[PDB]
Amino acid sequence: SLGVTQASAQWGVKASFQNYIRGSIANGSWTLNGVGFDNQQFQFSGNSGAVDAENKTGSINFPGSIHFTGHGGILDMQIANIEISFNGNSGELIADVVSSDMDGNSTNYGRTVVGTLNFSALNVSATEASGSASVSLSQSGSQAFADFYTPGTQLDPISFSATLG
Ligand code: HEM
Repeated sequence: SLGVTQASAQWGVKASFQNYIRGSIANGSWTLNGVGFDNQQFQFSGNSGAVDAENKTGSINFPGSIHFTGHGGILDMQIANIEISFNGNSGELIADVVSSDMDGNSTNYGRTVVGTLNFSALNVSATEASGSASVSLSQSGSQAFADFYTPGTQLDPISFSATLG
């Protein structure tokens, strides 16, 4: 097995969700704690995780949170501590999620699979790993989005790169 030296990931959650949050219906915004933003993608930076190159499995862990708000605080969605887990060319996007429904009632979903990953590219070597995957929304993710997206909806794709040591 190989440890992650430096990893980075790029994921916008969903472009149409960003535009909704910042648009004239939600009249909302987001705040970031330990996460950046560029190219309409949240920017994650991590130095932990491990990759079993022999078996092409791994987990790439990131700190940081995104906090979406809208509708005078009725919409309140937190996504934190994302993790890209892979086994072969499939995997899971895991995060800690707390979100509210349209009544403003919050649910702590805990640490949950937000989507299943299907990698279009996944490369692993002695010194690096990188990949890009489509993200298919999970049951818990659909509930966290207040049922506005159905399970299986395609979110933004996620990409990552990591040095390994
Ligand atoms: C008073 C509360 C709310 C109202 C009136 C409301 C209303 C709406 C409306 C009218 C749309 C369509 C927007 C468009 O197509 O441009 C929409 C989309 C959406 N809403 Fe809200 N909503 C509320 C709360 C919430 C909450 C609590 C969530 C939880 C995350 C949420 C998640 C979404 C999502 C995911 C979409 C789809 C955005 C997209 O097009 O990608 N909404 N909502």
